[PDB]
Amino acid sequence: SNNLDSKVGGNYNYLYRLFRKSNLKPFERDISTEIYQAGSTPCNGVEGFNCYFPLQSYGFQPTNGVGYQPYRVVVLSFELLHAPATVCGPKKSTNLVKNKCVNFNFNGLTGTGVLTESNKKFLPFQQFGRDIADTTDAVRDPQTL
Amino acid sequence: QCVNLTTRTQLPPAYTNSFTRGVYYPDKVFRSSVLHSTQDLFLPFFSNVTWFHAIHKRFDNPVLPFNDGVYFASTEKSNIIRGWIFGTTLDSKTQSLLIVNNATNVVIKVCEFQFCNDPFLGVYYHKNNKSWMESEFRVYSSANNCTFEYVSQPFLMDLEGKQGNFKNLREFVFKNIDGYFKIYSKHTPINLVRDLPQGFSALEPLVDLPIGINITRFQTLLALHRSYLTPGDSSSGWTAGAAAYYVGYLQPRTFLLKYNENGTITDAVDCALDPLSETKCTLKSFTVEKGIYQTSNFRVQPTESIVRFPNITNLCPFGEVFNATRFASVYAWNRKRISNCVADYSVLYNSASFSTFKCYGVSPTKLNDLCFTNVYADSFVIRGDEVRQIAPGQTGKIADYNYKLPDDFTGCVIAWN
Amino acid sequence: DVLMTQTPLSLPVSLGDQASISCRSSQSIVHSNGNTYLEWYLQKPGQSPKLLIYKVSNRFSGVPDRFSGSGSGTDFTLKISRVEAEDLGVYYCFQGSHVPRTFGGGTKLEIKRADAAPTVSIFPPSSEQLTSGGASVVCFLNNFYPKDINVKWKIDGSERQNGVLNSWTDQDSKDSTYSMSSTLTLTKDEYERHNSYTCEATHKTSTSPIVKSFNRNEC
Amino acid sequence: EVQLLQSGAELVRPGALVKLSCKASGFNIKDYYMHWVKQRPEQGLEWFGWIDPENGNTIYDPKFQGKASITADTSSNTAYLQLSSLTSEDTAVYYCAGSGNYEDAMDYWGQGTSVTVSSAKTTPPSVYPLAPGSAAQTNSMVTLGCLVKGYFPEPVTVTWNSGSLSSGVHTFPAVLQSDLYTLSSSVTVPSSTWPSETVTCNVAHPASSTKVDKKI
Ligand SMILES: *[C@@H]1O[C@H](CO)[C@@H](O)[C@H](O)[C@H]1NC(C)=O
Repeated sequence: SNNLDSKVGGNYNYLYRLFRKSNLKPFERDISTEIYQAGSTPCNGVEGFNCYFPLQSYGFQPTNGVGYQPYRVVVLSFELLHAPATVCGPKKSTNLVKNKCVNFNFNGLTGTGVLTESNKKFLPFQQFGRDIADTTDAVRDPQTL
Repeated sequence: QCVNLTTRTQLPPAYTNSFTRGVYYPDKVFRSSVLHSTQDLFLPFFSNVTWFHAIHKRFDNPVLPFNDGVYFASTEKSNIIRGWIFGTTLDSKTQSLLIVNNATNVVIKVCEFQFCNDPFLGVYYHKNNKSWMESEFRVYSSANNCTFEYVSQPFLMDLEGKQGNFKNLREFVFKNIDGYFKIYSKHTPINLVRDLPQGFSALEPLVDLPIGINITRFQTLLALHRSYLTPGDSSSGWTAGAAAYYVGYLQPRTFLLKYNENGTITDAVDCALDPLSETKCTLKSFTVEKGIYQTSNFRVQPTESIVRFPNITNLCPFGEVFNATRFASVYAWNRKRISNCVADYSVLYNSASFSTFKCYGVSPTKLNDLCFTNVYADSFVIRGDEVRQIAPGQTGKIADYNYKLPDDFTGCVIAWN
Repeated sequence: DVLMTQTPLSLPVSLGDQASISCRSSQSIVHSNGNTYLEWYLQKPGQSPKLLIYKVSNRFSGVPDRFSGSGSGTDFTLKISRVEAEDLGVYYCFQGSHVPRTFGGGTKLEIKRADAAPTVSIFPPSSEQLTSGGASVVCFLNNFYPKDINVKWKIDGSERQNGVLNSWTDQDSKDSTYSMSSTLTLTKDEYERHNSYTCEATHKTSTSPIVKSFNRNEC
Repeated sequence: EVQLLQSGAELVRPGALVKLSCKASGFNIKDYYMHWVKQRPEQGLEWFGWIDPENGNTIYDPKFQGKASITADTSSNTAYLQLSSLTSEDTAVYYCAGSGNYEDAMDYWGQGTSVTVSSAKTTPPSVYPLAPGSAAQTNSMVTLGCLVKGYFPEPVTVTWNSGSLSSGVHTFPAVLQSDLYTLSSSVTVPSSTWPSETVTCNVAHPASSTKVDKKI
């Protein structure tokens, strides 16, 4: 994104945490501005010797090299079959078939088995059912429950 | 808003025992005719839960720590319980989750709410059509920066007073996982005189709330009564009906969920409660036969961590280096090899005896816990205006012509007056 | 939305007599606890309405003890033990509680006195008004009781209802009488096109209305 | 002593808006409800709505629903009323009340405010003397009159001899007709006063600052 993010000698809108009092936890966003204390002398919430301001600015410039130019980063995190399907890829769905052995892809769950009307009563919120083995037992049709 | 109740009186946090409450479906997966073992945030059985009640001279709207999760249970006749307030500060300083049932529908919102001394909802002047619909909104004064909003199906709420025993039982579970909130609900009729009924219950999901806000405390909302006949000062002279609610705490415990033919849970076992429960958990069965079984292994945890490193004596003379009688010129900077000794950096970095100190690539604190391969010290004297030239990727009379630091320089720079 | 009707529109009462004002409501305002929701307001001349009774059974603080209400259901009545001269005004009924509040039609009060006939005086428009292009035939009716009174304009024997305005005074503080004047708006051409103008005062005390007339050429 | 103060009167054109203030004295605005009222000569009183400064919820008469919004200022201890899309029908006198203790047992009213919605512009009054008509009409006592017409807005005060003569003096309230006000006055004096002695009527129009003196 060097053509967009880089502005003259720097861009203050992008900042990073240089210092922290301990190791970060995954998916933890810390916006605290507390001054990092490197030494035994209390920082008193101001900069000084062994006292540095964790928040810092990048050195983005249009003339920076490949390693120093800004690269916009996007990370995708998701949970699979851990909850009702709120999203799905652009894959066309077909009609349902019963009393036949078919390869089924329901709500992202792929497998082979025979589909038949179930005598078991699931709760309204429950979607996926499991057998004693914990394998796939039954599932709700996402379109027509 | 901030007007305190006239008859409110503080009471000590009395505790009561819960038989098997705290059981809920960990997820939406279905299982039947099986005994499943799962570990999640649960309220231990036979635990202690706060004993609170609402009357005309003790009104209970305390603040309790949310921690990683809590459990709710209350016996009601007119359903005095109105809702709850969730947040780290319950003020505009941050975002707060609120659930309010204002006689039409359940409303869930995430905004920056203004804190109130005694937030609640009530109704006034019913007369000849029972109504009992939300009249005043004291929950918060204003809201801003809203990131979430949810609405449930419209319904009519019956707040009319009733005599006899408590005919209603409402239980809810509040928990936090990686910022994703899960809410569970359950409702049954009961015939109770005091405390809680003896039985078993299973709570079910009500809504999904992927919000992601830190919550460390919460409040319980209550519904008061008003009339044309005996009103009071705004809003200190208002009174509420008779109701009792209890609050628990959730802990990461493992339960054995016994599923019936229809998938409903009819029994639960808390391993930590009873050695019989531990036997069941080890056997993964709800029945224990007469005999002697091995459940787990007991161990004695360490009292504290003790570190006894060898003597760090025989240090090289860094103090002599920094206090040497003479230094080499900037162009004639000396390159001295330091090895076959120990370095005590605590006295150097943390003594605050030097005007300026900075490190490149590694923080000074981390360097104290690292073992290096080769260490070099370059001593030189330069003018004040030239001190700024001592850094990676610098130029000038000193950086370029006398002493240049590589862009990958992982060392530190020390200077003083 | 609730509707109220009040009767009578007005009633006379001497100093020391009893006054009765009743109100009706389209819906029941009583509830399970057995008490009533209503307020009584009185608007004196040149003054805003003021509360008299609340709940129909309790007198408002600072109100004279003579004011008290009673009733049940949707039919109530206001009782005034001994009416004084300060009671002049319009009585109103009010429904409170939590519902779109509704007002009454109003009930005026007055002090009875010996009947007196009006004094009819008619004046022609001024010369300056005619110079300005306008004209107004003014008729004065004063010192009459009861307030019920009417005036009919006749131009050369022909009645004219357009351009007629009437204003009734508040009850006098000394003779307790009422005064009224009738103004007939006419343009310069209309005024100068006719000569005979008449103002007849219709009052209950006299079967024959009191009539005063003048001629334009004589003024 | 609790008392409510409002502005004396306002004049606005159709389609515009008028803002009214009802000040609170002797009581805290926060803890007491608030009310508004409309008075017309023909329809008597007409209700507007109620507002709780602590809560801010408002209910309006189905007649005026969506036509007005009610607000209050806690710091200033003053209640505010706003009307939009005004028309001729909105001409009336408005009153404000509150101080309920969350109860009906106590309420108070201010002197009220008169609001006129018309496109006309202030016009000074035209005062003319009213002399006796034809000499055929005679009586032991003589009557005189003073004519005021083509004036607005109200109030306009008419008296005799600068108020020094209170005998037989009758003041007639003004009447609204075609966006115009008209009032008249009359004085009865014996035959030994007029025309032997001068009789004068004084008319004052504070809005236009008009003072006229006409001898009969
Ligand atoms: C209840 O809360 C909702 C939340 O948006 C609000 O819109 C509504 O007016 C409140 N009252 C009723 C009776 O629904």
